[PDB]
Amino acid sequence: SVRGANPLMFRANVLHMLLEFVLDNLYLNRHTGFSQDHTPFTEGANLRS
Amino acid sequence: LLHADTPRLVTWDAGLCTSFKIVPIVPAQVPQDVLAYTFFTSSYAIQSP
Amino acid sequence: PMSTRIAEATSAIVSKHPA
Amino acid sequence: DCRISFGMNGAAPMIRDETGMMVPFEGNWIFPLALWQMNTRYFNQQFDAWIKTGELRIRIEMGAYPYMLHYYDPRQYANAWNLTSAWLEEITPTSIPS
Amino acid sequence: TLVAQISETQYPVDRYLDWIPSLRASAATAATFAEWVNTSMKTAFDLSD
Repeated sequence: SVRGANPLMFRANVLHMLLEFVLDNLYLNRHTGFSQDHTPFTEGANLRS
Repeated sequence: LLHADTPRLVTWDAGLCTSFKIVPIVPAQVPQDVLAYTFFTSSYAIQSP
Repeated sequence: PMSTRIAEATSAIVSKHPA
Repeated sequence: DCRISFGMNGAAPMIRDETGMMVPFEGNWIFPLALWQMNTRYFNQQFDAWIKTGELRIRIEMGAYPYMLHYYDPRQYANAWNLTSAWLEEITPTSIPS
Repeated sequence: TLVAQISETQYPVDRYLDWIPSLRASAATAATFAEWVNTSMKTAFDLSD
């Protein structure tokens, strides 16, 4: 069945999915500049672009 | 053994770090009789987070 | 450039007339 | 913050005081101008008829503003709503006109 | 003398006009304003270098 799955491998497949979810979050955030606000919604705030 | 493949350790993300998005499912009834459409911020094309 | 960054950060929040 | 609630079934619409109360569209008010600049389209669509006819007066605080002077013959009828509404429409979040 | 008026700077000269509204000037905004002061004085005193 395309719409079916065996309940006896739920734990194994869920924790393999957790492994891939960790391995796709292996990066470093990079500094990408800022710009001083000109509209008065947030006074003096520097927003990342 | 003589020369092995090097791994790619340093990888850089320039976007924003997240993993949980927010998705709408059913559209809100923006034309309705009991409340005029001038209440909603969708009528003025004010974008919302 | 800074002019496009400022113009983008202020063109994010606009609002138009209702129909 | 100033959040406008409409009044269902003939009740007057109300806007929230800084203290926490909610008042109808009457009396003397005090705004900062950044308040009006935040959502000017919604604010003037709620406030046009109340400024034009009702006994609503608004004091908008600037400090500084450039001005413009128009003259009228005092022996002839003259209404300033076209100019005042033109200013209140041409105001925008990034700038003000004269 | 001109940058100490619009920005937050320790340097005291009279803090003179304050009733006119302004904003907390960033390094980029102060750099723009200082460039305008620069090219204004160069244009006034007939300089090109």
